Amino acid sequence: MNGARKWFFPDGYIPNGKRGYLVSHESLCIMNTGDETAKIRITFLFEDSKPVVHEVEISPMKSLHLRLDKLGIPKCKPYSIMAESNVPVVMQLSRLDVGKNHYTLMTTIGYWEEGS
Amino acid sequence: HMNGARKWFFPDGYIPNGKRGYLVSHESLCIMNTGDETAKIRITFLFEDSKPVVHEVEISPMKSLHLRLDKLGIPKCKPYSIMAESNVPVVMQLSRLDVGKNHYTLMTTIGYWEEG
Amino acid sequence: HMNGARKWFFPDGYIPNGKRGYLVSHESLCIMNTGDETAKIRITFLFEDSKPVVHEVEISPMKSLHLRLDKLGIPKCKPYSIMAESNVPVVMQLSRLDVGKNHYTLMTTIGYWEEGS
Amino acid sequence: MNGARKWFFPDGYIPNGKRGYLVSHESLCIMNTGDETAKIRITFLFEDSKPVVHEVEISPMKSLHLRLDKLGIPKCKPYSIMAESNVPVVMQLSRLDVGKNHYTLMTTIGYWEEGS
Ligand SMILES: [Cl-]
Ligand SMILES: [Cl-]
Ligand SMILES: [Mg+2]
Ligand SMILES: [Mg+2]
Ligand SMILES: [Mg+2]
Ligand SMILES: [Mg+2]
Repeated sequence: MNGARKWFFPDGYIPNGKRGYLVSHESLCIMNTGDETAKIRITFLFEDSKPVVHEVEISPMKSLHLRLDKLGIPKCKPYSIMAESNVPVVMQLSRLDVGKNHYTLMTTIGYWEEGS
Repeated sequence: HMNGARKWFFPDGYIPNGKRGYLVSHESLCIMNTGDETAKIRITFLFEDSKPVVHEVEISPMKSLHLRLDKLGIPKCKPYSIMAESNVPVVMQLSRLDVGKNHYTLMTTIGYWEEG
Repeated sequence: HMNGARKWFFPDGYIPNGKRGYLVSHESLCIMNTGDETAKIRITFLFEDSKPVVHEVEISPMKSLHLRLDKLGIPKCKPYSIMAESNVPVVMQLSRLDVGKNHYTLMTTIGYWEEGS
Repeated sequence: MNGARKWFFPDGYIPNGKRGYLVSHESLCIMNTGDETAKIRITFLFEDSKPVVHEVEISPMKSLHLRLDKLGIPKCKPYSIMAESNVPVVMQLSRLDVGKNHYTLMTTIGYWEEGS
């Protein structure tokens, strides 16, 4: 099976703090253990705005740590993620919240469905 | 057709009382609804030696909702657990921000799900 | 229809030894019972080079229980894993607070479940 | 049998910071509640490099907190993990990111498949 075709992450938020050259961010980590390249449609849902959809690809037997703070998503704006792939993959979302006086990480494997 | 589950569970609930400037410790129950109908969600809070308390919230179609649990009248520094039941499938994640004059940390997890 | 699963697993267990003020480093095995019957839970601790240690707890209907694992006689700073078995479906989450004079951090995860997906 | 034969962790990364005896690392925690020793093949996937595979064993009714920073994996290089066992097991991945001025933990149970 090598994963699932749909992944969901309800708690999305790009903090705006930084420390030196290290900036707060979220990384949507995706892995493809299959033999086919994965085309993934990433839908971002907001609290009072319409959805925004991005697209990425990940080659066979490769990892991809996608920096969500580089997609034009407004910083400090709550959102949720729905990712749909044409082939099974596995995803995990991690957040780094840093500032002059703080530095913390949090992570979770996502909720999955479709060819689990 | 639809994505998610109707029931979500989060055993580790706790609202810290620490404050850091204008920032206050809290927990955010993040919910996403990828469906076409508004989700009506009943959130039940279970305690260790007190009876349950139930709240209600709604999330519009294709929207995200980061619910601040520290704004519901739940006693601070009181362990609890959460059972959330929706009329339509949704996805949930619970995150906690514990902050104080000398600390700042985050933790999160996708919840356990049922019926979806 | 009951909610939860009868078996829960948490591979990363560890009780840190630091403290700060009123707080001490610890792990909290949080369990919830949304059913109509009391849950009798057998908690097994597995170690890397030692034999298992088993504890027992009970949780009444529609109640929460945040079990402090640092108060069970488990050696501090000794890696372990947890297998929990309940007579009725429940839901569990494990969280760790690692604190000291110069650090304070939390981590958590819903556990892996079996028999009641 | 308790557990699953395949486990996946998309967000792998070994930080390079240290603080005294403390060294940043990731611990792949595995538990075997079965009666037979588990032979586990751990595959590491990278963003622009080929996979690297390691092997470990875990005795019956034992825990194993595997230090991933002791396997020759380049530090500060994103990767993902796929672990395959001949018998059912359960896995969790935790990261300690520590330095002169920070100390933080994050963790998640992994995505699983081929499990009872
Ligand atoms: Cl975490
Ligand atoms: Cl998690
Ligand atoms: Mg922290
Ligand atoms: Mg954390
Ligand atoms: Mg910290
Ligand atoms: Mg987590």
